[PDB]
Amino acid sequence: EIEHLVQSVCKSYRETCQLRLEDLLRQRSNIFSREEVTGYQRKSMWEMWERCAHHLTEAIQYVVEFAKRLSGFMELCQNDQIVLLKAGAMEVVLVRMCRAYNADNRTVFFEGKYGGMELFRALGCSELISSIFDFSHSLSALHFSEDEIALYTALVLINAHRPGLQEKRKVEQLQYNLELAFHHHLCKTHRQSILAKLPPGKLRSLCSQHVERLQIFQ
Ligand SMILES: CNC(=O)[C@@H]1CCCN1C(=O)c1ccc(Cl)c(COc2cccc3c(C(F)(F)F)cc(C)nc23)c1Cl
Repeated sequence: EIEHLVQSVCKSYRETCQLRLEDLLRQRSNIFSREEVTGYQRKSMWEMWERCAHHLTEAIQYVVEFAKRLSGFMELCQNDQIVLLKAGAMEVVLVRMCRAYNADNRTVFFEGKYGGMELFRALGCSELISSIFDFSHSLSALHFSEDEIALYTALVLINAHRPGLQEKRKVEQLQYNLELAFHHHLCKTHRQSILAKLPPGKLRSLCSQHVERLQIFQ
């Protein structure tokens, strides 16, 4: 039953999102002072990367837990479970941060409060931080429901075209099932128009430039 899988994806998503959606929205009034922004900008590139690296690592463990709890995934061979997570975990982290993004004031939720891209200046990757805000702004524009983002992030993960898959049929099958679920659920709710406004490799290319940098922080 497609309906079991849908309820499973939504359950796991509800249980594995690091921050509650009510808490992010209640916190949108809480914005970093220019003093606080100065404090972050003053930090060494080493310090800012270590502290962001730490946050990213923690987030990936929530995507790992999201994958493990969503049944059909645990039935794939361990090799394929590893290939899909390493290929998609960060892309899933990126999609998720659009919930912690306020398009009203181009702010993202970060270590307790909200701030703009100028907070991350010490990373010395303004291009990349701009890519991340732009992508979050585009995604916020869809006004996803929790169910829509749960099902979308499941398809970000269950992708039969990832290189290095052993049982490429068993992944196609799960992906095809998630597609039927997602397409049916959008069509039944007249939400099918958002499929045009979804990014293409654009999740892949976004982080390519800077990602293997994280290995020397851990
Ligand atoms: C408690 N946890 C949190 O609040 C969450 C976890 C995910 C977002 N987050 C942050 O604290 C956080 C919030 C906003 C931003 Cl802009 C950032 C910094 O983001 C990144 C900086 C460097 C590299 C990043 C890269 C790449 F791929 F480049 F590593 C990729 C992604 C997607 N984000 C990068 C971070 Cl680390």
